[PDB]
Amino acid sequence: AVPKRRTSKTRKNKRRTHFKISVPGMTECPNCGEYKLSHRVCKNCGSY
Amino acid sequence: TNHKLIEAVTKSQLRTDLPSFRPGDTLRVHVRIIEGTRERIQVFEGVVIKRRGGGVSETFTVRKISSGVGVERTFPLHTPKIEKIEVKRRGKVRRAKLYYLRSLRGKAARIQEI
Amino acid sequence: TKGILGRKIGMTQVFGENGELIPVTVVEAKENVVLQKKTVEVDGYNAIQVGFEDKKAYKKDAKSNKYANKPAEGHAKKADAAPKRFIREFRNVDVDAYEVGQEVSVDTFVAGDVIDVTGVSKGKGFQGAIKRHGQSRGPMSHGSHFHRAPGSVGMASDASRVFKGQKMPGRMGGNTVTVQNLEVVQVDTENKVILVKGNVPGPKKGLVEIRTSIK
Amino acid sequence: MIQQETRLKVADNSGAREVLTIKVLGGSGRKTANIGDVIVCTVKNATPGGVVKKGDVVKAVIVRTKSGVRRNDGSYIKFDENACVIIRDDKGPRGTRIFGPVARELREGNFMKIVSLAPEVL
Amino acid sequence: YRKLGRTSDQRKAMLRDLATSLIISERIETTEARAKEVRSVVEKLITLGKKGDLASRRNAAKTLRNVEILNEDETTQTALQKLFGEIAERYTERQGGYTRILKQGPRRGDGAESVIIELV
RNA sequence: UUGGCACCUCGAUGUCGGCUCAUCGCAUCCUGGGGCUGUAGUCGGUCCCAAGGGUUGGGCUGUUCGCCCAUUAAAGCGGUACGCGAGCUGGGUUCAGAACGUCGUGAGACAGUUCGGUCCCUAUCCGUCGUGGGCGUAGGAAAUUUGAGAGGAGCUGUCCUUAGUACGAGAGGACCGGGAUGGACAUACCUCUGGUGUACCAGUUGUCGUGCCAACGGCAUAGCUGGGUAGCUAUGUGUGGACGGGAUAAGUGCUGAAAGCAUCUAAGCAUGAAGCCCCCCUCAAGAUGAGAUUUCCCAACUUCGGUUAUAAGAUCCCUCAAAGAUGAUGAGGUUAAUAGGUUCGAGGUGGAAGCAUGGUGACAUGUGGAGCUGACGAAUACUAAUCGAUCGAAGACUUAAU
Ligand SMILES: [Mg+2]
Repeated sequence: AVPKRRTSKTRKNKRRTHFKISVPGMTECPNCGEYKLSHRVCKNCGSY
Repeated sequence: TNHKLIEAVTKSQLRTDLPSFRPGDTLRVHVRIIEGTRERIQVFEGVVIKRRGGGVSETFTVRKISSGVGVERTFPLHTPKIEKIEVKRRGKVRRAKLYYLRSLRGKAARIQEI
Repeated sequence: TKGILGRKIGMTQVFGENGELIPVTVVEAKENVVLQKKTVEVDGYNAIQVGFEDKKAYKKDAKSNKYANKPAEGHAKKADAAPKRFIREFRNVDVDAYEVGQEVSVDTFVAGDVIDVTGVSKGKGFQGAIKRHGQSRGPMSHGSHFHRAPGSVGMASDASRVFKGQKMPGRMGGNTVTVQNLEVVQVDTENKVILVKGNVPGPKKGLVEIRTSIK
Repeated sequence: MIQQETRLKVADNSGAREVLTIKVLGGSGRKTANIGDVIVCTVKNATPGGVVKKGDVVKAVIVRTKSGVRRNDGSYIKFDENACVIIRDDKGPRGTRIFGPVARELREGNFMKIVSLAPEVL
Repeated sequence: YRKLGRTSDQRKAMLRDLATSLIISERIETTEARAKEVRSVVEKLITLGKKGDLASRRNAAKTLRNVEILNEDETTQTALQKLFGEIAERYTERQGGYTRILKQGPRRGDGAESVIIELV
């Protein structure tokens, strides 16, 4: 139950290929033109 | 209701010649026994213990004492094997299922009429 | 010989001629339409494709499988039919007794046939070795620490490996299963329902492929 | 559902007042039995006298159980106690009477002398 | 239904307390899961309020907490009285709804999708 | 197996039984086919072909083993570090305590007994069971697919009939085939029998609180107790291993010579098993050989495509569950029943509250199968799926026909 050997830099960088953050679901707000998250209330204006 | 197609396809199997009763009523159910080479009738007599979901799937249970040995028969309510059910006498209970009669014998299992 | 696409509605019971309780499943087969007639020289094997249910027609900006897409509208309009939801095909049938565009009706089945119902099982999700594989689990007392896990997965130095097919935890369900030698108790032509003795695979609101026993 | 190491009452005047079972005949690995099934058993309480005496090994038939039986029409017959009757290796009883009700399913198993010498067939 | 990562007694209590607070304030801020679960409770209480018969009053008293509101001009009345005198009239003609929900961005301390559940 | 050798391992290769899980050989325990017999058939014995499947539950010992009690068609023999402890136990054995018998003057000792005696580890790699993303399949897509292969099953009893027939002084007593039911085991499902059902109904104890009686809430394992819907389930319900082909094994032959006879063999040609292949269930074109069918999409700048953005199609995002660890799958996003609410109903519980009557009271009766009712069925846009964004073709050569 211990690592029998090192994980080389190649293996490391390989495993984390799919480890990333997604760009937010952002759309432009119709009253102010600033971006907002879709289905949420704009925090700059306060609309829909 | 239940699903409409379930209720439609099984409406013809429902019996209507049957009376209305409730748990606690003591009654006489008659049954076509096709034993031997004859369709005889055995008048089964008991106390209704419970009954379940509607449709062809309603089933009721009746309890009696044969030789000091409790016997209970569950019957589908709409079984065509029952000729008739007579509520021989009514019964004042306060449950919908009467499981608590499996531990009593004699006057302890008493029921008031109406 | 016969085949119909349907979906499972539930189970009930019917009483038989001699009083017997018959356990039954209600299946709803409606507007089954033939959409093609596969042929040996055109496709290499003779069979017919049946579409079941009814989707809505194409609309611009559809966001769900409720409405047909342009690709499917075309396939169904070549059989002058409405877009359908489930499409399967049958090989046991005689391709020449069917025409591209006919309705397959519940009455194809008479009372007392022998049919095979092929559906998909209900999903149980990720499960362990005792529910998924029927394994006896270990002692629950006498100082045991082996309650439900699977036992040895192999031997020792000989086969210093786990062999393929070792029955271990994972997803259960989502498998095509064919129950065989069921029969139909009644066919109702107005509500469009084929009643089949016994029970069939799948969740309620599923899909079953009834055809004639191959045995 | 009757399996080995299950104590049953005897419903007969064989001598045995109460017995327990060892096997359920009928198949390798057979584990349970219901009305109409034969079991090997050894009495544990005998009457003073009687033909069967305490500590004997005997064939016997189940006549009533608490689990009870489904009948082909969806009718179920259940009972308030397990019970059994000794047999003479010919589907015949060892005693001369038989106490208590009996289930109709014993008619099929050709335990007819058991069904004929019974207070109530059910 | 949902469990909200909490036991039964602690949830029963949280749901009824959150419903009471909503009734007091007419719009509150909380996480999606609990808004989605208080929606039904508050909607059903308002139904108990659209009848106003003593039976429904007594039965709605089960859920609401006992709180006092100081209205304008130092007028005081409790949550039951509000429900049955100021909210029954507002929704006498509407046959559902009674509430809306406006998703908001994630909070800072967690990634919880805060929302505002308001009486419509 | 008991050994012999001392070749790897003492900077550690946990050793015996049992549990869980098996897997493989066949010198086969049962089942299938046969030659036989000092085989009349049932009986048994012997040998051959056969490994597809199957090959119990207990009492006694730490025991393997063995004996015994009941069964079964049978209760097979072995390999796998005397399979398997980073899967489990720790009874035996092998630490320190103690004690008896024996040996020793003694400290102590005995593979002589006896009672007691800490089983650690968050899985990196290969392996294995599931489940995603990328890319390739000479355009981009939606659906239906053949099957190269691969996996799973594969067991068998009793009764009746033929038939009390053959065969039998008798006593006993089918072969075949043809019916009917089981055991075990695998699957699917909740209609029935039950189980559970911690946001359903009801009764009840102590105590605190909404001033107060009545009503109700908090806590006491959900305080307890009786029920119980959906879901999930077996012990419950169906289903399955049914036929039937093709090639064979031991074996049985036919015609037939070397060797004018013979003779199963050499030519050839027959028959013959739970065995082989197909047949039956499931997965399967990453089957880089990347397959097939139907449909959908089809322009216009180039200054020469190493080209935008768009089709057809999806996704982002959001309401969800017949699906689910997550992601996937599937039902839906206003041109909308996807979920919540509202209305009606199924099922469950069992006679709500307030009244009036009767009782000293504890209570009872009518209103009124009333009241309540989580997932279950239907209708209804009342509330939320409002707005928007992103990805995604323009189809290579060569040769032959056209
Ligand atoms: Mg080392």
